[PDB]
Amino acid sequence: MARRMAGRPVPKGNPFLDMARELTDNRALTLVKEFTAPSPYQQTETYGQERIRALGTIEAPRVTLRAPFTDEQFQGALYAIYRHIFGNTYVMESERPTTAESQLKDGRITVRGFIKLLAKSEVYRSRFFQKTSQNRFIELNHKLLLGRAPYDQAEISAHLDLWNTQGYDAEIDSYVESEEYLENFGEDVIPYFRGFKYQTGQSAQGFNRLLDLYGGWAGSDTDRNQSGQVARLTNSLVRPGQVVEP
Amino acid sequence: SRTVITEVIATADSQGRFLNSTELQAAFGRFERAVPAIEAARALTKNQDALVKGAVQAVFKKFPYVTQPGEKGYGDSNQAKCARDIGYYLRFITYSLVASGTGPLDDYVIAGLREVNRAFNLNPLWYIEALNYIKGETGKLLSGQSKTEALLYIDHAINALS
Amino acid sequence: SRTVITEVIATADSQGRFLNSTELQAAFGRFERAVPAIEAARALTKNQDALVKGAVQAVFKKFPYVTQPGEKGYGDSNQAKCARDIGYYLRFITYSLVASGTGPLDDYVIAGLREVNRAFNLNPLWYIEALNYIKGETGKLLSGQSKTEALLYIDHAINALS
Amino acid sequence: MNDVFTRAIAQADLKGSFLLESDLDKLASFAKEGVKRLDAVAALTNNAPAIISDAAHKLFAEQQELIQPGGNAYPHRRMAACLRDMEIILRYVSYALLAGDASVLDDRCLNGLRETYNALGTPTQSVARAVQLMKDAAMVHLKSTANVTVGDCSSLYSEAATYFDKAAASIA
Amino acid sequence: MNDVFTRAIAQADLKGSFLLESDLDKLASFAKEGVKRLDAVAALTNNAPAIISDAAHKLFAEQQELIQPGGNAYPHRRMAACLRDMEIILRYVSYALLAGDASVLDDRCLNGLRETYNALGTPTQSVARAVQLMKDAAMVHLKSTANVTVGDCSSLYSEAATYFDKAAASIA
Amino acid sequence: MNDVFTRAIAQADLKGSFLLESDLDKLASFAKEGVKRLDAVAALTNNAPAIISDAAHKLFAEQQELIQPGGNAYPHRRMAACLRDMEIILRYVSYALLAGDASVLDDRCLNGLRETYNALGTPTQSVARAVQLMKDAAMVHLKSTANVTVGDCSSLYSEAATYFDKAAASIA
Ligand SMILES: CCC1=C(C)/C(=C/C2=NC(=C\c3[nH]c(/C=C4\NC(=O)[C@H](C)[C@H]4CC)c(C)c3CCC(=O)O)/C(CCC(=O)O)=C2C)NC1=O
Ligand SMILES: CCC1=C(C)/C(=C/C2=NC(=C\c3[nH]c(/C=C4\NC(=O)[C@H](C)[C@H]4CC)c(C)c3CCC(=O)O)/C(CCC(=O)O)=C2C)NC1=O
Ligand SMILES: CCC1=C(C)/C(=C/C2=NC(=C\c3[nH]c(/C=C4\NC(=O)[C@H](C)[C@H]4CC)c(C)c3CCC(=O)O)/C(CCC(=O)O)=C2C)NC1=O
Ligand SMILES: CCC1=C(C)/C(=C/C2=NC(=C\c3[nH]c(/C=C4\NC(=O)[C@H](C)[C@H]4CC)c(C)c3CCC(=O)O)/C(CCC(=O)O)=C2C)NC1=O
Ligand SMILES: CCC1=C(C)/C(=C/C2=NC(=C\c3[nH]c(/C=C4\NC(=O)[C@H](C)[C@H]4CC)c(C)c3CCC(=O)O)/C(CCC(=O)O)=C2C)NC1=O
Ligand SMILES: CCC1=C(C)/C(=C/C2=NC(=C\c3[nH]c(/C=C4\NC(=O)[C@H](C)[C@H]4CC)c(C)c3CCC(=O)O)/C(CCC(=O)O)=C2C)NC1=O
Ligand SMILES: CCC1=C(C)/C(=C/C2=NC(=C\c3[nH]c(/C=C4\NC(=O)[C@H](C)[C@H]4CC)c(C)c3CCC(=O)O)/C(CCC(=O)O)=C2C)NC1=O
Ligand SMILES: CCC1=C(C)/C(=C/C2=NC(=C\c3[nH]c(/C=C4\NC(=O)[C@H](C)[C@H]4CC)c(C)c3CCC(=O)O)/C(CCC(=O)O)=C2C)NC1=O
Ligand SMILES: CCC1=C(C)/C(=C/C2=NC(=C\c3[nH]c(/C=C4\NC(=O)[C@H](C)[C@H]4CC)c(C)c3CCC(=O)O)/C(CCC(=O)O)=C2C)NC1=O
Ligand SMILES: CCC1=C(C)/C(=C/C2=NC(=C\c3[nH]c(/C=C4\NC(=O)[C@H](C)[C@H]4CC)c(C)c3CCC(=O)O)/C(CCC(=O)O)=C2C)NC1=O
Repeated sequence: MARRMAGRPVPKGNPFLDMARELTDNRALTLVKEFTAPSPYQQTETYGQERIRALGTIEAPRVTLRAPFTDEQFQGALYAIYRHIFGNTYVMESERPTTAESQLKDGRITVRGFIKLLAKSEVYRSRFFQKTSQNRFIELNHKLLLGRAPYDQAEISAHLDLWNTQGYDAEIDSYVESEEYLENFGEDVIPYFRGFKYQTGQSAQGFNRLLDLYGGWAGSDTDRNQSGQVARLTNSLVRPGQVVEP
Repeated sequence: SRTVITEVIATADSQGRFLNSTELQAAFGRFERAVPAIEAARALTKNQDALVKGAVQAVFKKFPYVTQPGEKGYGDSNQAKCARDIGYYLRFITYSLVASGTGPLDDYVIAGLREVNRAFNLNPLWYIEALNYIKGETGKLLSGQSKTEALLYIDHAINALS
Repeated sequence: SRTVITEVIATADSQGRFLNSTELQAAFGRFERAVPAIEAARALTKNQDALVKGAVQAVFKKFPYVTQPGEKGYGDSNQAKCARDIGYYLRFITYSLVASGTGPLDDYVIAGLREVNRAFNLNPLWYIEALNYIKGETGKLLSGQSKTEALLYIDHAINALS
Repeated sequence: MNDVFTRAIAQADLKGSFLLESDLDKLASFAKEGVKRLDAVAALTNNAPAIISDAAHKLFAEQQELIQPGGNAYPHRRMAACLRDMEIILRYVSYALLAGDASVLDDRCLNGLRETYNALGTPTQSVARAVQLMKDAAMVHLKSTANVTVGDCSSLYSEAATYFDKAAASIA
Repeated sequence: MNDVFTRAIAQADLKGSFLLESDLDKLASFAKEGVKRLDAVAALTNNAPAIISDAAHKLFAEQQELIQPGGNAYPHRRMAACLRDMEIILRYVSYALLAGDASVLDDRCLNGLRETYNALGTPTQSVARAVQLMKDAAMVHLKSTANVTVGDCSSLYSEAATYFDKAAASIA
Repeated sequence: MNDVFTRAIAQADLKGSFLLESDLDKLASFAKEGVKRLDAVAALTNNAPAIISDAAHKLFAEQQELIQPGGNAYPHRRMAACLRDMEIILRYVSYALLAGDASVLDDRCLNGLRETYNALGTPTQSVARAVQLMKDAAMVHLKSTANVTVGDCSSLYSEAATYFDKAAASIA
């Protein structure tokens, strides 16, 4: 009598019984269990950066040098600058300019002016200009003074014509006095590789091109290679998508 | 991440030097209170379900309308998803305790928090209330230094929400 | 402020050459559509009280809790400054309509919107529903192209709130 | 980049001749019916947060794989990156809709996405599915006769559909 | 970069869980031998010039072709480069010894070193030999019971050794 | 930027002598009181958002022209900057409280703040009153004996009051 008091009989053999047990029995707790389950393609917080070579360069803190500095942040900012601008190439103690550092320490020039002086220095020339074609020089200038790769071929054309008509000093000034450097780094921030995180206005390719330029935390823009500092992005810029064989 | 050890290593590397006495003194302090931090992590891990469930009930208690039908908080899906979010926050508080720094919070929760909230119309005040509740309970759970260090990470999260 | 003609002078002064055909053309189009914008602003200038009070009652009826005691919608001064805020949004939309450019809006409301909403605990949902109600009444009061140009600056203000 | 006028001009110049009266007619028709194009572009721009919200909701409901711990959209920083990518692609479809040519999209936008996402390990299939979801969530905003003068715009719907399809097929 | 703590945190997170009790036991241990770890790191740091000089002397006594004209350490420029590379590698080994995790080596020190040395024509065999000589020199200063309260620390010697072998195998 | 220990060091260098036992005892006292000092700065940083919101409410209650059009804070971004600058001065005061030296705030910014607030035409006495209200709201939070082992901290309250007084007077 009590069993019949439960309700009218329901026909047996329903194939949806397991679905009912899942949708009915403790839905919230079960749902938490599936929500917090690990994903079968396991990716850490920094799986993408470690999959690139460039995690050490993103985790690196931004270094700034404001005029009232005492001693040691200066000695660190000099290391950071000579590491970035010269592209992780060794700068022997003779090559390091003392006059520019004294100017920076006094404060007559900001960090941006010091970057300009180093870019016009003879080390920067002898490494990146004098031994390389104009394409490689423009790539290196973008990578070192802007932190980004070139976005398109019109940049190469414009900078090559600017050089051919006005010289190396104007070519360098077009990078440092550009609005992009001033907005991104300004007067007092050391340049850094900012192309790894999406920078407003970039093409899709700028990321791949910066990856091609990077070459790891150990690598550098040496020019002492067996090759002799060839240009990397010659065909990725004018044939951005396709590939051609001779 | 930004531990004590990792931040020290980064600041010594950016200057291209070895670790001098200040760095090792900071690392010694970090290793020295690793024990209260690990003990607070052990407590906040053991008393997991109680903390999460009480926090969810506190969110509803201070936010009545959220439970009302036809909107954000109603539905067992949103209920379980709230529980998952609070489990995330507590998980990263204990991660920060273990890592003696705000590395895990800043990497997972804190960075990208506000854009994602505004995109999903999640209110920060709900999570602030849940973390205030967790603050209240972990006040009881923990005594001495573990109490203070936990509370540091909780209100760091609360401030980032604010 | 960055109005269409102000954009013209700004985007001209950066580089060497004068104002070519494109800039004259843009200024030309702005000079036509300005007069309809002027009459639309006038039509929007007659109905301050109706618009503001309708929007206030709409946002209050959508959110019953803010009215209830213990919430920041409660109060005489609170509701008075609700009205003042909605009047501010209305006058700045009017300014944008007059200038035919989003300059006044970006200058006077949108700049620093997030940080102040953060610090004073305001919720953008209230203002966004107020702007939706204002959209509704501009649907009836204004017709045709004037309606379109008014709605475009309005839903620009919505896009700013969201 | 190239709108439709610039594209037709380039094709004329490559043949080294003036523009035919037929292409003049095509461009005249495009200019006459570009007011509808302005309306469609405005419809995408004002309603962009809604489209991204809907596409994200349906994508992560459809795929718990993305938001589970260890997933590719999990850590709450990769999540902002996901929503940002959706923003960028919908922005570029709006550009290629106002212009009239897919050159904006496939040049300034999506030469390098496949291998960017491959370098980051993210699933490109999920990105294509996100773009398709954006398309579906956008057309409903794009057909609305509310507060817009009534007319026929099926060509613009096909255009927006083909731009979204191009983006999705390239990313995939 | 990961210390041991952040590595364990990442492992826990990928499993979508809190940290287990065995993991917290291990991390409590690691923080309990942290003072011995600090002495090992400080003995690497203080004795860095001596280690570099010892390794250089023995390396160039061994491999005399490095300093013949035409060898790949001949002028002062590339000799200074030798000394700089060795100092950097010891720096990163001491960094990883402080952290307890070899993630800094892979992240920064050895990220592209093989490519640099193959491009430069540097004999990676000789660089690995330099690193091994550096390991032999360093252990002498590590095992110096002078000025530190005696105890067992063989775990730290093994850790430092495996860091040196990691770098040497990455280069060679 | 300088702390009290380095003030003793610098004056010792200037007079050319070794640090005297009197100043050394002073430094030992400061170092043992640093436990309370850390809790003071921690309270400041912990309660900073509540403190700044509180003082903003009190200021906008006592001073009203910052609401009216033509008032300095009436444009929206301008009072956003009001809140931001209040937060900055609180952060610098926390720095000074941790250091024990007032110059880390004064020499850092107050030199330029005077001329900036003179040129901008802002009511600078209002900024001084803002500093005073900031001090009061921080004083309210610093006397929170809950959550902390009870001790003697009147000197810390005096230090905070004097730091804020000097900040305001330099503003004033
Ligand atoms: C454009 C040409 C040029 C000049 C004129 C020049 C002088 C000069 N001397 C400086 C500091 C200094 N200069 C001196 C030298 C003077 N004090 C001693 O009493 C000596 C008797 C006397 C030298 C004859 C000293 C001791 C300092 C150190 C002050 C400090 O570090 O703050 C500084 C600022 C810091 C720096 O150089 O990094 C400059 C710019 N530098 C230049 O590039
Ligand atoms: C500093 C040393 C250096 C040189 C000289 C150099 C050559 C050079 N020629 C270029 C284009 C060009 N080069 C040519 C020349 C060819 N056209 C005709 O067929 C002729 C047979 C032939 C010239 C005799 C033309 C027409 C272009 C433009 C092609 C284009 O814009 O797509 C470009 C890239 C885009 C540009 O300049 O606008 C480079 C970099 N690269 C270097 O690094
Ligand atoms: C790394 C750590 C992490 C956090 C913090 C995080 C927050 C987060 N919460 C989400 C869902 C959500 N979260 C909430 C909020 C909760 N539900 C209500 O019951 C409560 C009132 C409230 C909490 C107090 C809601 C309502 C949703 C669903 C919203 C929607 O579907 O539109 C989502 C979207 C994913 C999905 O659709 O399931 C994220 C990204 N995600 C993360 O990976
Ligand atoms: C430049 C133009 C401008 C804007 C946009 C603005 C927003 C604004 N509204 C405020 C006050 C407020 N505003 C509101 C109104 C909102 N809360 C209620 O829920 C309503 C539904 C809703 C109205 C739509 C309330 C309740 C306050 C009280 C907070 C306080 O005490 O200041 C405040 C705090 C300072 C003050 O006005 O006294 C700001 C900054 N202020 C400006 O000067
Ligand atoms: C201007 C044209 C342009 C586009 C479109 C573009 C996309 C783009 N998205 C990125 C990151 C990302 N994008 C995503 C989103 C994906 N993950 C999930 O599968 C989602 C379903 C899916 C979104 C549809 C994620 C998760 C990341 C971070 C990857 C990581 O950190 O591991 C990155 C790397 C930079 C960064 O980490 O922020 C780029 C370059 N970049 C551009 O310059
Ligand atoms: C400031 C920016 C700006 C916009 C946005 C703009 C749109 C615009 N849409 C118009 C009418 C129109 N708008 C549309 C488009 C509609 N066809 C369908 O119904 C859809 C709902 C929708 C597009 C999918 C059509 C078809 C017309 C009438 C043209 C005709 O059919 O002959 C007109 C002519 C007069 C009017 O009715 O307002 C303008 C100026 N003008 C501007 O200056
Ligand atoms: C992650 C930190 C880091 C590392 C590890 C590093 C290695 C490194 N070594 C270099 C040069 C060099 N490295 C060596 C090292 C070896 N050659 C062997 O014979 C000896 C074992 C030893 C000689 C000292 C040498 C000889 C050079 C000079 C190559 C040359 O200038 O031709 C260069 C750049 C070449 C240039 O200046 O253009 C790099 C990047 N760089 C870094 O930023
Ligand atoms: C300022 C930076 C700083 C350093 C350097 C530091 C080291 C340090 N070494 C210690 C003792 C010790 N240090 C060592 C390690 C040494 N034992 C030898 O046999 C090994 C060759 C060598 C390991 C490489 C050992 C075994 C102890 C005894 C206590 C213990 O085992 O934990 C102690 C505990 C005090 C004691 O019991 O004497 C400290 C704090 N602390 C700091 O704050
Ligand atoms: C990091 C150290 C630092 C400080 C402290 C600082 C003060 C400062 N506040 C400014 C703007 C401002 N500051 C205020 C705040 C004042 N007005 C009144 O309402 C309030 C009583 C009071 C709030 C404390 C206002 C209203 C402005 C807007 C003035 C303008 O933009 O023209 C400006 C002009 C440019 C700018 O920085 O945005 C400076 C230099 N600047 C700095 O770089
Ligand atoms: C994790 C970061 C960290 C903090 C915050 C820290 C401060 C700190 N405060 C402590 C106790 C204390 N804390 C305070 C300060 C409080 N006492 C009240 O009276 C005041 C209202 C209030 C001042 C804000 C005092 C006075 C002591 C006891 C020290 C004494 O004997 O005077 C202790 C020892 C615990 C104990 O005595 O049982 C520490 C380590 N150390 C750290 O590593």
